[PDB]
Amino acid sequence: SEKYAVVTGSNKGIGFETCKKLASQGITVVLTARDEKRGLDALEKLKELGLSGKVLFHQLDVTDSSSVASLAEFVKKQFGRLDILVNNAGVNGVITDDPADVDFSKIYKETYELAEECIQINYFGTKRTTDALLPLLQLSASPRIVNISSIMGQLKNIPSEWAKGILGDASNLTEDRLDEVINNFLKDFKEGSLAAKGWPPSFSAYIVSKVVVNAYTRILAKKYPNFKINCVCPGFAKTDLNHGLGLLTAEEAAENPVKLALLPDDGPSGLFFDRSEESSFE
Ligand SMILES: NC(=O)c1ccc[n+]([C@@H]2O[C@H](COP(=O)([O-])OP(=O)(O)OC[C@H]3O[C@@H](n4cnc5c(N)ncnc54)[C@H](OP(=O)(O)O)[C@@H]3O)[C@@H](O)[C@H]2O)c1
Repeated sequence: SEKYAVVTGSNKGIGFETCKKLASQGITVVLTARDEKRGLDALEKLKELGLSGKVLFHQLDVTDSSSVASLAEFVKKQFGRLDILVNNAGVNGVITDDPADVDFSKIYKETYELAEECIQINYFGTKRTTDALLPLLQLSASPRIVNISSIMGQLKNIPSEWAKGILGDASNLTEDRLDEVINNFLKDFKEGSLAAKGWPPSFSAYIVSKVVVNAYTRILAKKYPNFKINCVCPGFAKTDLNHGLGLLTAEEAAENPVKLALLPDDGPSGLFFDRSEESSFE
């Protein structure tokens, strides 16, 4: 009867709002955060809303194997299974550094270290968390995995014909092939050859991370036909990711992953959604 969810990176932003919506529907939700204080503060806010679903907190840093293992063991002990995983934790890989004359071209700085970390959080963190929780999801009557992506994850944002050839060939997609794409991107980043090798010149790591997350979503969906495993652009949302800029509120944006978490049992899998609408991987 009761259903269980984990949302990664849910002390704030879209993740927080996703926890709220799931708990409002009666789902037992584990809010997670890499920082304990931020996570406990967020839990307190959710407790104040008197939602039907129980809310719990557990620490989680998706880049830390010990942290991931501890979360998995907690879920195993508390629930014995998991029904929903939302892979929401993510970063943009940049740091901030006449009105018509105002030039913003240098305000966002990108470094190799930030690129590497962005890929580690957005992609390897999603993979690590999913791997750890998969045995528990396998015990659900209707498991769901929702990977939060971006419209910038469409293949058309990567000029490289080499990269698109691998990333777009669904029938031959493997985790090892995704590693080859990542490795080459990072090598090219470090060498200073992004333009020459057909990588996006700006928000480079973020875009690559999201294209790869979309491809990873397809791999998973094929391996686990009883699961609903979908990826979703939640929309351009006013969160700290964009330093407060956006068109949607975080609450409005969270509607989109929540719908994918709460699909009917005969619902789709292996698809990309732009907000509420099915969209192309291309
Ligand atoms: N807002 C948008 O316009 C937009 C558009 C498309 C997609 N998205 C995606 O939506 C997701 C949520 O982003 P948001 O807009 O809500 O941004 P946000 O407000 O910056 O929230 C990011 C969340 O991820 C957490 N996080 C970062 N690194 C982590 C790690 N290593 N382990 C665990 N958690 C970590 C953050 O924790 P801390 O508080 O500790 O940093 C925070 O809770 C991301 O995947 C993002 O790519 C957002």
